[PDB]
Amino acid sequence: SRGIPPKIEALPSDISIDEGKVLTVACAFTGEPTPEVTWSCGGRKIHSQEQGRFHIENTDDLTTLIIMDVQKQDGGLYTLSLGNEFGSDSATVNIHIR
Amino acid sequence: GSPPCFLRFPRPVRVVSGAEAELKCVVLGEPPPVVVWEKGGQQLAASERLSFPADGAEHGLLLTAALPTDAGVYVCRARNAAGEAYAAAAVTVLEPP
Repeated sequence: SRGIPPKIEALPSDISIDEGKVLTVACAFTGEPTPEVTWSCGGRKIHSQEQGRFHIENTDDLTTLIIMDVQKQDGGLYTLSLGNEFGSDSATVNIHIR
Repeated sequence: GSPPCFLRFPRPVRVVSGAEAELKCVVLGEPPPVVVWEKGGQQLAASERLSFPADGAEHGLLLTAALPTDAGVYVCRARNAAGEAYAAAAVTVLEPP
């Protein structure tokens, strides 16, 4: 069996959310072995802490980023980056706070 | 009450130019989320060959005949009082030689 480099499938270019609300963005991907998922904003990794507002759920072919109680300072350019033993991929989405 | 989320995420479609293409997703949240579809940063409007059939949680984007000017990344945006959820899928349209 053969490795497959990670490949992000569709990620939106721009998304918007009202202050104080929950935002969810889901993104599919492929790659073998299963790629490690990193979400980052302004070049700085997002840490999925169970005691906080940022939560990341990853499966074999899906990542979901959930931001609860969205603050004005949560806005910015978010990068999803994937890595396995055969390569990497990245895509950015611009998250706007209303 | 409960923000939007995807029970079933929209999958990529690869189609021959002139043939039918559909994206399907299943969206949960309370109250039931309103769903709209976007391309090129703009909300898509229904047309002669683009429609947006929905049956409860099941929301779809249907191109009766998919042409090369329809290829690209479609975004599904679900919305209710608690929040918004976004998911994308590529429609690829293949032109015969």
